[PDB]
Amino acid sequence: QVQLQQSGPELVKPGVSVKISCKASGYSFTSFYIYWVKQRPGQGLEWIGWIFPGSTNTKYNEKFKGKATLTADTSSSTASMQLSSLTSEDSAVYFCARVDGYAMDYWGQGTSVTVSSAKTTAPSVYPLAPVCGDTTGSSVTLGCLVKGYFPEPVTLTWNSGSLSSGVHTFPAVLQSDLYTLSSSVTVTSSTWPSQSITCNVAHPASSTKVDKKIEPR
Amino acid sequence: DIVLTQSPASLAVSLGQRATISCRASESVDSYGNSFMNWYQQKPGQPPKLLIYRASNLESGIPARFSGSGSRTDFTLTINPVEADDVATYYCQQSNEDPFTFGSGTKLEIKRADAAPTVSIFPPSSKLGTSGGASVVCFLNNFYPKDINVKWKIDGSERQNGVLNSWTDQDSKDSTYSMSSTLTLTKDEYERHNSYTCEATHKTSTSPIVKSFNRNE
Repeated sequence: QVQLQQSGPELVKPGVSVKISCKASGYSFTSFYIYWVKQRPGQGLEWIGWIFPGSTNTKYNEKFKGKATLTADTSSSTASMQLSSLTSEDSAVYFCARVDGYAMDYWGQGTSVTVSSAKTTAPSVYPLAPVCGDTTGSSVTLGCLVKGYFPEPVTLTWNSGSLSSGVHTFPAVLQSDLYTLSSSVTVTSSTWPSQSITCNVAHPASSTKVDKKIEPR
Repeated sequence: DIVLTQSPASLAVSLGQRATISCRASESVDSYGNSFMNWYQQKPGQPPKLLIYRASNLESGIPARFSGSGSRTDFTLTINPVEADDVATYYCQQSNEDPFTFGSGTKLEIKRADAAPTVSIFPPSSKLGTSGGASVVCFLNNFYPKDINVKWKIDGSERQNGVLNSWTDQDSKDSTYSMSSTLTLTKDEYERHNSYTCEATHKTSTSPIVKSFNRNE
């Protein structure tokens, strides 16, 4: 089972280098090429360079030559990319891809790097119960508000992941150097508030795991 | 280095119909004998998935309905028939020489029957008041098409300052859109006024769906 496991999200200050790791499992690490691809948010794909885990052999894109350096450790079977002095135009999603000539077969999740020079802030979770008044019926919706956090992302979960079918998770939009994001779950009136529906919110930078039960107001 | 352009930039195709995607090249990638053109499918939040390599040869696990063709500079990808889970941005990449370049992007979207949004208004939580904030949330779930405008009204008068909007990507099953709007206000501004209405105009009906709540309860 061929897999590529990339590291988590990254928040960096301008003028600081960063290493991005890509763990490979399910195949012989030293026999296949590994290509690296950059993705500017809301834009296309950019090839950065390839690395052959066997021995020191790399070819880079001329646009990335003096910025990206590729290394691979054979013992840990991990491909690593260092990006020197990150700017505003470097805040992107970086991918690692396994290539068997001449197409990229397997991919990693992609590490979201944001630069970004702001302070890391704690998220605030708020439960959204239906409008005041003892029920309405048929099928009622529930919401979860995550107000004022930095940086991306926030993983939203409902009841640990059991009721994840009628869920609308909304992409985060930046306002005054702060991110805001919401999620809504639509369920039948028979299963609420008879069945306890909880909001699970996780944030990596602040290291906060706030769990809030939605109770009628 | 080798410019790859994709036409059209965006196409709308009904469920079960044929979609044509072109990929023009600035240099002949088919050099040496065979075409070195690859095709990818990328859903939002996910890495690109290889569909067809060398214009003709499909990757194992990819259905036969995904068909690619072309030689020299002109290349085409077709999906027949299309399904609900085909909502993605498709890319063509080239090997050959010399720094590897991706295409230009062509977003696929599905046309279906027009749907009316189920509007749900949510008052600020009791924990928001303690922190000093007041955010009124309004969810518009499962509607078609994407074109929709949300207008906030406080005590009969429109408010445009502090409105945060976010639109979701097309559903992988329903092929519908969803939107959320929030009035980022303070506790001081919230307690002065009483009525808060969430209004949305759509192509489905001339009358706007108005969902409102009173603080008086």
